[PDB]
Order: sequence, then structure tokens, then C-alpha cells
Amino acid sequence: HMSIITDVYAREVLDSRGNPTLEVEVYTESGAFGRGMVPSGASTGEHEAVELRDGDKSRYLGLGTQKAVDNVNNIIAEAIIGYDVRDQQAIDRAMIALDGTPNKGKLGANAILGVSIAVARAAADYLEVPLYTYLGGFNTKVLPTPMMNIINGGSHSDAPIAFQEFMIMPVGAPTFKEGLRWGAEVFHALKKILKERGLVTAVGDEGGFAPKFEGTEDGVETILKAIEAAGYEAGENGIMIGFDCASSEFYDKERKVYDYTKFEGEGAAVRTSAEQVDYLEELVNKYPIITIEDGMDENDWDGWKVLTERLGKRVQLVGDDFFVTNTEYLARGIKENAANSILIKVNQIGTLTETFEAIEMAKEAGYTAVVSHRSGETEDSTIADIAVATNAGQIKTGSLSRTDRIAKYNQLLRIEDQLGEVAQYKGIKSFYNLKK
Amino acid sequence: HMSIITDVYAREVLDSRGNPTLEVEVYTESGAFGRGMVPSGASTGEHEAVELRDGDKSRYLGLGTQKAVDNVNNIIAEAIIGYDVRDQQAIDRAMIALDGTPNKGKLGANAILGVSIAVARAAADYLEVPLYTYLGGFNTKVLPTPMMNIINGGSHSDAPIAFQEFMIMPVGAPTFKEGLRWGAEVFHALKKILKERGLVTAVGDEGGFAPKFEGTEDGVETILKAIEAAGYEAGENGIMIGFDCASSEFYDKERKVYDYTKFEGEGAAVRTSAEQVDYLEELVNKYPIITIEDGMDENDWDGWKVLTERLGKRVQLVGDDFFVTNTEYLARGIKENAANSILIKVNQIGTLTETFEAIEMAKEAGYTAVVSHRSGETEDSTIADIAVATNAGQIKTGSLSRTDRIAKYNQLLRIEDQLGEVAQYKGIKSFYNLKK
Amino acid sequence: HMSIITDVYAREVLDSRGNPTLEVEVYTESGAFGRGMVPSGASTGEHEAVELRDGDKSRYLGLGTQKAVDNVNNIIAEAIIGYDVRDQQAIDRAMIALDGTPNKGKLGANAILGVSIAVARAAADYLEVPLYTYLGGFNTKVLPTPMMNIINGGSHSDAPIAFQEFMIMPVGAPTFKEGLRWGAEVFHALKKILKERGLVTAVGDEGGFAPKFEGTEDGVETILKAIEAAGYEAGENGIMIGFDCASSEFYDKERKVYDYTKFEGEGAAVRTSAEQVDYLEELVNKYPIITIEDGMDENDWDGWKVLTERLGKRVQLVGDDFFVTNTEYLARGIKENAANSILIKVNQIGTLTETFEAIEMAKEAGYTAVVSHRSGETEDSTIADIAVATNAGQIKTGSLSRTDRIAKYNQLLRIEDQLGEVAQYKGIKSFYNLKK
Amino acid sequence: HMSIITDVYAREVLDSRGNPTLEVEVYTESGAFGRGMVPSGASTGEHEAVELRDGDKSRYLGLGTQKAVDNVNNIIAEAIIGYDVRDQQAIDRAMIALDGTPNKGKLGANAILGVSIAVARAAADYLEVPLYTYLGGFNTKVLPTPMMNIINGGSHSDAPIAFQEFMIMPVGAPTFKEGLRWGAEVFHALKKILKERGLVTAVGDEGGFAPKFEGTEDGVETILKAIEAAGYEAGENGIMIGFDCASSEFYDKERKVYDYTKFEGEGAAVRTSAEQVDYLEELVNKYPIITIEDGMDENDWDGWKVLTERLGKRVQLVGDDFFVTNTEYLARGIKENAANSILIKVNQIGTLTETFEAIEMAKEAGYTAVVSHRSGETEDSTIADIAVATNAGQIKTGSLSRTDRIAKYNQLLRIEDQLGEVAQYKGIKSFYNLKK
Repeated sequence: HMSIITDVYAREVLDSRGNPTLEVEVYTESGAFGRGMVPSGASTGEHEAVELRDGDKSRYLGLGTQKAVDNVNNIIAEAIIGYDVRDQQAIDRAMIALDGTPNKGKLGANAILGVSIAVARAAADYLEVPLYTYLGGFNTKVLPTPMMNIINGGSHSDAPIAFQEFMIMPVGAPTFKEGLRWGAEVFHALKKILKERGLVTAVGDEGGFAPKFEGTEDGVETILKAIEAAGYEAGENGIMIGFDCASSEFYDKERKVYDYTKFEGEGAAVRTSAEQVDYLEELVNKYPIITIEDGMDENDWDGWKVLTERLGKRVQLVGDDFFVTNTEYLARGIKENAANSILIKVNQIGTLTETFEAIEMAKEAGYTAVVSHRSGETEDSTIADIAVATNAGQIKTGSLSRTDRIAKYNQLLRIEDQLGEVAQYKGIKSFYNLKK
Repeated sequence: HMSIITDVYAREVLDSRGNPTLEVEVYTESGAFGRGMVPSGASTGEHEAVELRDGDKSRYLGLGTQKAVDNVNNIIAEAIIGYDVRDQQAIDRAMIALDGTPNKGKLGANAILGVSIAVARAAADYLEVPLYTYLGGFNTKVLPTPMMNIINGGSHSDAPIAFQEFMIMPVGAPTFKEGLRWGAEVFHALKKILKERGLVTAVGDEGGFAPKFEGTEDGVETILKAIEAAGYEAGENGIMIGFDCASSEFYDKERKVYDYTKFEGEGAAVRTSAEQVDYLEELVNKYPIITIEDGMDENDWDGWKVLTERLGKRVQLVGDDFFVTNTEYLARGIKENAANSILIKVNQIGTLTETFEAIEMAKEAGYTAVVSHRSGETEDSTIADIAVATNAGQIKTGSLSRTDRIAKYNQLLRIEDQLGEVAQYKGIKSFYNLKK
Repeated sequence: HMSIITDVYAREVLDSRGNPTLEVEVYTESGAFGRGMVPSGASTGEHEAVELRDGDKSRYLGLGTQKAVDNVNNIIAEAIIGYDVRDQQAIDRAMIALDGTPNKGKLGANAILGVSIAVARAAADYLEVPLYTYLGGFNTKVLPTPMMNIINGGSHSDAPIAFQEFMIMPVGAPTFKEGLRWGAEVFHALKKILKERGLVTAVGDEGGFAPKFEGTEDGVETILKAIEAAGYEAGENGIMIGFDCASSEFYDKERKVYDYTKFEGEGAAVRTSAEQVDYLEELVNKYPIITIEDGMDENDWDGWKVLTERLGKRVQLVGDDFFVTNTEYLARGIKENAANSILIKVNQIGTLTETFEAIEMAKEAGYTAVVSHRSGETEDSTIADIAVATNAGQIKTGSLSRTDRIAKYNQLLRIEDQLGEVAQYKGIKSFYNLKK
Repeated sequence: HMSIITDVYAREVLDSRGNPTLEVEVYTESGAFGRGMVPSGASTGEHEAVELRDGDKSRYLGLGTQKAVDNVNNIIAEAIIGYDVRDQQAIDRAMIALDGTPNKGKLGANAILGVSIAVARAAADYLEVPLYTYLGGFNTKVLPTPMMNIINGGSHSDAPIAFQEFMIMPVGAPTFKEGLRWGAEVFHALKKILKERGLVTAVGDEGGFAPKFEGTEDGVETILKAIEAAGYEAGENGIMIGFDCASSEFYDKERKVYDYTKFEGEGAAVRTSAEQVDYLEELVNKYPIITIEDGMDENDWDGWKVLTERLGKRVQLVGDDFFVTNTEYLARGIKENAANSILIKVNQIGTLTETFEAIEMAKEAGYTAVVSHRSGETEDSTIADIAVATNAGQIKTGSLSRTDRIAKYNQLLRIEDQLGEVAQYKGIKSFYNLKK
């Protein structure tokens, strides 16, 4: 009986940002082995999955993970030991039934996900195959095109700028290896411009800069000057730009209005939903834009309708906390024509099986699915294998600076080296929600 | 080095219908084993892949397969001995380059497909796993809705009817085992009706009936009597009806008109493409029709536009001789709004690698992909693994009497026994090209 | 303890003709494996073995196999787990004693046979030898001469013909491979003749035609015209003919007479037993005949004397419904000189051990033993290995049309390829009950 | 022959900071595995070992590593294939002789160190043991006291401060897990203070802060407020402060004086080596300073005597650029009474064999040896095994925010969980060069 699970075990650890997270171990009778450690995130006033926190301000300002450790060691392990390591869907179903709440409150979502990942990795170790081969089968061949943060704003900045982040995409490169060097050469040219201009060159959580630019146009124009200094072309033959607006922040519920005076001065505008659509369209006509993330409130459904009708033929429009990785909201979005793309976060839902379920549903509707990091991260590299296993074509994996970001790019370089002449890179052809 | 291929060997055997075909066997150093045998099928006037045949009129009327067996045993074997059994894509790509022609007519498409199917079955043997899990990864769960042939016409009968065949679908059922039961109870209730009327009950190549009906309305009203007589409801909560037109067989290439006097009486209609769409719409208004296949000619690209705008949100439209399992033609159809579904035949294209790239392109466009059988068949059951490995939700594999049909439905009863409490059957929910 | 049986398991499935049948699984402690699925048949008012049928007209018109599934899983498996996989005769004996009725009515004969076959196949998998080598030892060398059904009558036809079926035998060929092509070339020439005459070319359960011939002489003479069109010779140097009369049908018990007016017009004859012997002798003097199956009633024992005395030096005479594969009736037949040949059906008796017992007894008396299919069949090929394992020299395995028939011929081609230069084909010398 | 090295292979990858580095993989015949990736670090004007770089300005500004990868794959591999994996010292000595130069600048010190670290990881894999037990024998038990960076100055900030960085040590704590907790609760309390004052909270290369302080006293008195605000005591019973001077950077080579007007206002001091010792003594009399690093210039051998005789029984003095991990310079310093501690950097010297001979010579002189990190780093965690394999009792590895730091502190939480009731943390008892 070599494939039977003999034990599962958990301990407390730290993330990047120095806050308590959680790690899980799995062994078989043969001594095949896997580790699962969880990226950090919580939320409230929404149907996301819930983490446990200890709440005793004596330790780590109440942020410790000990009740989740106890749950793995005294309840889940007892019920899971004696399954086959390969019974993934029956294992993840047994955990949902065992918790028995809607949003995974008794056990916690952090406890359950770290079990779910360690089981998948232990099975790949038993069978002696790569983890993208275990997950996706044998068409696994397409390298994702990366969208990479370089400048920050809104709540992550002191500068007079509404939007949360700005990004570059190297859509014109011949391979993933050359595209990673196009990215890096623009990042080293931007740094030399900010030194000549006397601006801060330190970094935030995703590894990018937050300088005191003169306004929301000035960041965009500095990014284009760095692309030119690096020696490339702007537009579909070379490099292009994307935004995450996080627009649910600067929205007034009682006035029912978008109000730029939170992040910009007393002279900044007030805008209706029709003025929000008109403002987004001027930006799209003035600069090399290819994608916008959010751009409407979580609940401005009538605005998401008008926006998709105005811009959905030209530009990618992405739901994040609009959909929350949850299939019941995704379905209504597909029905009412509310976006053309979705962002994937494994810990918003909490199992591997419910995650792959949402990707196959989006794809059948002709939507794109983009896999993503969280702010606090570990030395885990699992989401790079999910991106290749499903041939999903795009990734959101941070800036060109820190190891919690760089480790994912370094794993993609080993997969493109393993796949040899089977390996494929799409560039602009990765946008099948456009090109229709 | 236990995983390495040690020898490849071919022989001549018979299909059902009683003509020569081909069979291949493959071994590893560990002594894992697999066998693959190819369905019998070629056609002329469009770019299907080409079968090799002996021209020798004195054995089997010149339908012999010994030159193909020589290509495997003297050329393909020495190219493939020394690979690992798990590397499907590299062995598939190497055979294509070794032939060097766009129609595969140096080595023969029949010789290339046998070696491709035998390698994949030895890999699932060597890994000790079910073949659908090997082909699809470990998110495999959906048993397909069947469309099952019951009555014939056109070139495949002597009754005055133009359309080539008729089908039923058990869309109202909870489980695959219950839908299979309904199909057998309608098939038997129809044979009791045909005997009471004084008509024949000998069966055709797919194991369905071909009586001398007076015309298409009598054939449809006959099927409707059997559903009532077994005790089920017609429509979306019980059984629905489906058609297949070989429309090119009575289309005039010179007069550019659809001339029913080819198979009906000399008093029958002579329709322009506008009048076709008006005619098929009058059938759909009258009867509970879910799907139509090849309902315009291979080259009537404009008539396919008009059919798709008129009917394409009510019913499924399937392209078979419009596409020939080829990505160049499905790509033009996607760009030009020409249908909403594709029929897949593994031996029209010639590898498992190209087959999975065709199912994937359709799914990103929002089209269904339907896996299918040939006229000449074998006791091999591999196309029922291809369905559940892709979660595709539809299969076409014939009637309820001959073992060349029943052996495909037997493998689906086994897969449902092993998935247990995880298993799904979608019913009417599978038409995600519609219901939007 | 690697060779101990670890478990045995059953499920419901379908046969050709779409009726419920039964399938059984066996595993050893090492994981050697075998499948056994049963061909379909029942009878009443005779000492044949009995099947269980569920009898609830709610499902499959009462024909379901669910009580036989229960018997395998809740009674037989308990008693059989813990034997060695090679203890064949002690296993078959434990099952007879467990049922404890004369005709296997408590458990069912279908339940018991599928266990019996799965055990034999599992043992061959454990020892790593071919199943004809496991069953017979190492003189296993003789390829059987086939008798191929092509035309049908009596209860299987609308035509004015008494006898149930007509067959060809390729006795003059140099090998089993050439003989299978002699058989196939006559089948394709017959189809072209029935097309010129405007007759039906569809098929029945054994894969042969049933056309509206003018009478029994027109049927025979059409078969001879097809042998000539195919380019061969009629008689011992080439191809010859056989009948199955099924004569127990057209027999009046109260008049004690053979009466042709059931299958032929009001002008057809009435015949005594002496006129039946006289009629069979005229047919035998006019055409290339070599074998007659039945030709007398089940109970016309006094008539079987006169027939064997009149024709037993010239022609093979075969018992089917006369002996019912049962050794107590065979013994009396040998004693009173009642036939010179017997037909073997594994499910009339129900174990492998009692089947080989009957073959050994017939051979010592100088009788031939012919192994046969049933009407409803599966993708099982076991009876082809029984035919080679005993060197029994003849087989009855259906027409040149459907996979439930063709799968047996395709297995014989692999055995003749494996045995290489050792392989032997007898042709006319296979008739040792003649040539005496 | 299962222990033998069968393959060794190199590739190009990225460091944190986003420049090219190098990675090596190694295999045995049994299929044991290891990987090693080198930290990015060279310097000029002293006898460090030499990195190889490509000169080519058109990739990565001439920082590319492809010539080094060619030296592994074309030269080192064919020399090392055929050794046993357990023979570290012989493989290390053979690489040194194959280069043939005293600075390792034929092959590159980056190429030599990768092969050296990958062999040791495959040996611990092949033996089934923890890496610290493999490197150190079976008397391994001491978890190291951490010195953790929090504030910057000199070349690494724009505040008017000469010294390069500041640290804290949790000397008052019972367990490594409790000292790590204190360090995180001071780091967070400091960031709350910097925000209340209106200063920046973006982080530098090691994940600490660099605000515009008014001078060195304000930086020290800022750290003191955070210790009080988290709730611990300054001094030998709680937390102690530590300094690092890059003092060569503001030393004058021609005037032979230490000139603070390099990094501070033009009114600042200009000190002779006597005045340096008087200044550092005035800091030590004022504040709880435990350790100082590079507090005199690299060539001020006489000033290092006077520093050591004045302070060397109160305070730890550490040589980094005074020694460059070289035994020739540590030997002169031992004979001439010039410090009491050494900083160890594995990539300054270039093998694991030479590294362990440097740690050993210091222990026999009564000096501490402190294992350390570079500015450019990777997700490799091997230096935390080196600390517990030698029982050394001190580690320098950076702040509490970025994963290039936190991955080293994560590996020490694992070692402490696995040693259980045997494990030790010495605290203030680790300074055995003092307390005498």
C-alpha cells in the first residue's frame, strides 16, 4: 500500500512584510513528500473565504496563526490519513463537508488551502513527473505573457494620483526569455531618470517605486521616456501599458459619484458613471493602453454594462473584487455582458479543485483568466505551474526587484528550458477576448 | 532506464464491414504494453489526411494494407526506438517531419495514427493510472450527453427522403446510466411499431433502421409515437430530436441551387439558399429539434452566414465537411461568424497532438466540440476516454444493437463506476453555445 | 502470499442486441487481473442451466441482471477470497456445492460462469503466458476450420424456406490467413448479385442477409453463383456448404410428422421420418454438402438411428438441442449410435471444468466437437482460445460483417502470427469422424 | 556503483535587485539530486576571488553570465563526472588545480562555487539526512543569535551621517522563536513612529529604512524609543545596539586622516587615528553598543592596534574588508593583536573546503566567526545550515520585510522544531571573545 497518506503536519512561519503565516507537510508510506505554505490575505463585508487569526494582542499585534495550526493537527489530519495521495477531488470534498459552513469559518480557509497544495505536490513526487504535467496533462506548452508593475499611486502613495498601479507588457518579443530582458532593461533605465530628477528610488510591497510625480499624466509620460531610453518601440510591435484603478475606493455611495478629491487636490473633478466612461475613453485614445483593471465600482453594474458596450471591442476589462474568484457572480457577469476577463486568487476560494472549476467556466464563455500574487508572499512558486498547466496565456507576478517576486520568473525560465522545441510564446495573439 | 521504448510492430487485420485495416503494438524495457488499431476512413474533394492502400486488384479488390505495415516496420520503428514513453508531443512532431508532406501521403495517415495511439496506452500502463486521467490531468469529471442514430435516409436508404439520418437525445435525465436506459426502451418500442405496420427490421452499418417511409414527416411522427409509447415527454424536460443533412449530395454546383429531386420524387422542390433557411426554420417551428449538421453545402459560405443569423441562437449548427477537423478552416469560420459547433474525427487529422489543439481553439471561441466515429470500426474504445478527459459534454457513436457501437457505451458505464460521488452529467446545460 | 485471490466484483452491462448482461472482475495480492463477461441465452422445459432475470417490467422489460450482481457481491465473493488463483477445479467445485441445486437456479448460471472465466484469465496474467497455453499445455498448434453463416430462413426470415441457416467452409485453402480472404471475397461478390436482383442487403443478429428468394433451391444456387463470381472451385479442392435445419420447430407431436406448411405455402409437403431421411439424401446427392446440423427432432431417437445408418459414412451429423452440452445425454447418444459430432456452448452448462470434461469424452468415442457463439454477444474473445487449446479443428463464429463476430477472427490471426513456423492448418483432413 | 556522479549542468537566472546570476544542478546514478545558485558579489582594489562576466554592452549593460555557464558545461563537467558524491574535499581541490591561478579568474569564482554547493546537497539527499548533520557530524545543537539591520547611512542614504548601517540583538531572550518575535515587534513600532513624524517608509536592498535624520544621535535615540514602545529593556538583559562603518570611504589615503566632510556638512570633524578611538569610546560610554564592524581603514594596521588595546575587552571588533575571508590576513592579525572577530563571506573565497578552514583557525585563536550575506541574493537558504553545523552562535542576514531575508530566518525555525528538547540558544553567552 505505498500511495497511502501516512501523516500531515503544520507549523507557524513569517511572510514577506514580517506577519504570521502557515505551512503544512504531507508524507506517504514510500516516503514521497510535499510542502504547502499559504500567501497572506483577508477581507470583510464580502463573500470571500475567511482566515483564522488568534486575536491576542500580546503576540504579533493579534495576527498569529496558532488556532489554524491546532485545526490541522487535531481535526483535519485524523480524517485525511488513510486516503490515497492521488484522490484530490474526494480529499477536497471531504474537507468542505467537514467544515460545514458557507465561507469556511470553523476550520479557516488558510488551514484548508495548505493541506490542499501539499497533497498535490506529494502526488507529483510519488509519480516522478513535473507539477504542471501532474495538473494539466500533456498539451502543457504555452508560456504566459507577464504584466509587471513599475509605479504606484492612490492609497499606496503620497503623490497626487487617483489610480493604484501602472504596468508594462512586452507583447512584441520573440520568446519568454527575451521578453524578461526587455522588461529588465526598461526597469534599469527608469531608475537613471529618477536619479537625474531628484526623486525617491526605494520600493514598496510589490517591488516598484512610488515617487512625487506632478500628476496622473506625468507618471504615464515618464514610463514612455524610459521605454525610449531602453531602445525599444511603443505599441503592438514592442511594449504597451495597463492600469489598475481600484475605483471602488474613490466612490461616494450617498452622492452616487466618482470623486477625485480624495487622492488629488480641492481643484479635482466630480464625475458621474457616464463621465467615468468618457474619461477612460480619452486616456485610451491618447496613450498605448491595452488593458484596464476595475475602472467601475464593485456594484456599478449599470456602469459595467455601458463600459463593456463602449470599450470591450478594443481593450481588455478585468474584474477583481467585482467577482472575487467566485462562480455564482461570474455567471451573472457572463449573462449580463459585464466584463471580458477575470483575475484568479487561490486563497479567495480556498481549494485547488474550486480554482480550476472557475478557469474552465470563464474559458467556455470566451473570457480570459489571469493568475495573480497577493501582497504578502512566501518562497512558494506554485502559481507559475498553474499558469502553464492550463495554457492560460497571461500572468500578474509583480515588479523586477525582490525575491518574493523574482522566484516566479526564475521558475518560468526552467519550464521554458525543459520544454525545448515544444515551447510556445504568443505575444499579442494571447488576447482571444479581443481579435474576435 | 525503465521508461524507454524497446520495439514497435504492425500487422494487417479486419474492420467491421469486413475490409482490411491496420494494428500497432508498443513495448518498454520494464515490459509495459499498449496496442492501437485505426478506424477505416478516407474521402475525396477536400483536404482530409490520406490513407495508404495497395493498388493490387487480386487481393481484397485493391483495399489491402501491406505497404502501410512496411512503412511502420521498416522506417517508423527505427526513428522511435530509444524515446521515453511519456513524451507524446515530441514523438508526434517527429513522425510529421519524417513524412515531409502536407497531406501525410508518403507514409500514410493510417500508419501515423496507430503509433500515436499505442504510445499513449503504454504510458498509462507504465504509470498505473486510468487513460482519461493520463490524457486530461486530475480535474476530469463530466460524462457526455449522447446523440444516438435511430432512422436513415438519402443515399443510405431507398425511401424518398433527402436527409441522411435522424437522432434522439435524453436531455431530461439525472444520470448517464438512466439516459442509456431511456435510449434502449425507445429503440425497442419503435421495432414493435415497425412490425405491426409490416415494415423491415434488419439494421444498417450503425445498427439503426431504414424502412420505406412515404416522406420526412412520417419518419418524424413515427419517432414521436415511440417516445409516447415508452412513456417520456418530447422537449427540454425529456427527449429532443436531431437531423443530419449530407446537403452537398443534392446541391447543384453549376445551377447553384438545392435540388430535392435527387432523392425525392420528380415533383419535389428546387430551393435557393434563402429558401433553405425558410424551410429549416419551418421544421424548427413545428418540431422539438435541438441540433442540425451540414445543413448547407461545403462551399456555400454566404448561405452559412444567413443560416447562422436566422437560427444560430435557437439551435446548434455543426460543421463536418465544412471543416474536415482542420484549424485553417475553423479559424476562418470564427473570424467570419459562420457556425457555432465542430465535429472531430481523429483519423481526418492523424495525431493525438493535433486533435487536442482543435478541441482547444473551439472552446475559446465559445463553440462546442463533438467527438465522433467512422463507418468502418473496431473493438477499440479510445474515443470515450477522449470525451471525459476534456469534460466536453457530447458524443456521437451510433445506435443500440451492434458491438462496434455498444463497446463505446460500455466504457462510459465503467468510468462512472470509478468516479463515484464526484461524477457529473449536465443534460440540457451542455449547450453553452446557446442558452445565453 | 502473492497468488492468493484478494477480491471479486460484478456490475450490469449491455450485449449486442441491447439487452442487460453481466461482467465480473478478479484481483490477486500482487495485482494480477482478469475480466469475465457472459454471452446471453436462456431456455425452459429442458435440463440446460438457468439464468436469473429481475422480472420487474419497470426496467428493461423485466430483463435486468441485478439479482445476479447481488449474488456475486454478497455470497460468492465471501467464500472465494483466500483461495490460490490457480486452484481452478477446486474453485469450480466449491461453487457447485454452494448453489446446491441440479440446474444452478439459486445463484444463477450467469453469475457462476463469469466468476469461472475471470479466475482463468487472472491466473494467465499472474504466470505471464498466453491463455491457450494456460488452458491446453504445449501441443497447442492447430488452427480451426471456420463455418461461416451467410443466408437465413425459418423463424429468422420472411422468405418461403424451412431451414434456419446456410453456411460456407473454405476447406481447400493452404492456411487460416488465406482461408479468411477466400471467405471474405465470396461475401463481397454475393452483395453485388443481390443488388443486381433488387433484393434487401441489410443484416440480422449473426451478421448475414435474409432476402425474399423464390425457395430453398434458389437460395442454394445463388450461393454457388457467388463462389463462381469470386473465382474459386466448388467441392473438396475449394469451398463447400452446410445446413442447420433446426427441425424441432416444424415438427407436429400429435400427428408425429414433419410439416413444411409453417414456413412454406399451403402446397408444401407432409413427411414421415422415413421421408425426412429420403429428402435429406436427395439434397446430399445434388450439391457440394459436407455437414447437417439437427435434421431430426430432439426426441425422434428412432429417426436419429436411421439417419446415422443412411448418411453417417459420407456427411457430418451434428447434435445441438439434442445433447445440450450435457454428458448424460451424450453417453446414450454414443451408446445407441445417434450422431457423429456435438456443438459446445459454455453457458448451457456454466463452468469451465464441466465444458472441458465434455470435449474429452466426445473425442474418445471418435466424435468431433465444434465450439460456438450465442445470438447476443460481447467484446469477449475467450472461445477462440478454447478452440486452439484443445486442437479441436472446427469453429462456428458467425458472418463477415459485425464486430461481435469479427473480433474472434482477429484474435485467431494473432495466434497464427505468434505460433509462427509451428502453426498447422488441416482443411479437409479435419474431418476424422469421416475418412475412417 | 549507485553513489557516482553521472551529470552536471548550468543555466543563467536573476538575483534580487534584478541582474544576471548562475545556477548548477547535479545527479547520481541512483537518481539523488541537488541544485546550487550563487550570490552576486565582487569588489576591486583587494584580493577577493574574481567573478567572470561577459563584456557585451548590448545585453543587461554587460552584466551577463554566459561565458561562466560555458566553463561549467564544456570544462568542469568532464573533469567531475565519475567521482563518488561523498568526496567533497577531493572535488574542491581538483577544481582549484584545473583553474591554475591564485584569484580563480580563468574559470570564474562564480562557476567554482555553484558546483561546490550542488555536490554537498546531492550527498545529503543520497544519505537521507539533514544538511547540517551532513556538514557537521552528529554534535550539532546551537541556534545562532541574530544581528538584524534596521537603519542606513553613508553611501546608502541621503541623511548627513557617515556610518553605513545600524542593528539590534535580542540578547535577553530564552529561545530563537522568542528573539525573532521581539525583532518583529520593534520593526513595526519604529514604522509607526516614522509615519507620525512625516518621514518615508519605503525600504532599501536589505529591507530596512533610510529616512532623512538630522544626524547620528537622532537615529540612535529613535531606535531607543521603539524598544521602550514595544516594552523591552535596553542593555545585556534585553536588546543591544550595533554599528557598521564603511570607514575607508571617508578616510583620506594622502592626508592620512578620517574626514567626515565626505558625507556630512562642511563644519564636521577631521580626525587622526587617536581621535577616532576617543570618538568611538565616547559613543560606547554613552549608549548600549555591543559590536562595531570595520571601525578603522583597511590599511590602518597601527590604528587597529590602538582600537584593540583601548576597547577590545569591552566590545566586539569585526574585520570584513580588513581580512576579505583570507587566511593569510587573519594569520597576520592573530600574530599582531589586531582585532577579536572575523566576517565570513562564502563567495569571497570560492569553495566549501576553504570556508571551513577559515572558521576553524579563528576558533583556535579565541575569535568569533560571523556568517554573512551579499547585497544581491536568491531563494537559496544554505548559510543557515552552515551556522548550526559549526555551533558558531552568530548570523548576519538582514531585516524583517523582504523574502530574500525572511527565507534564511524560516530555515532556522525548521531546524529548532526538529532538534526538539536537545536544542540551545546561548544569548549573551555567545561573546566568548569577551566576558573573560
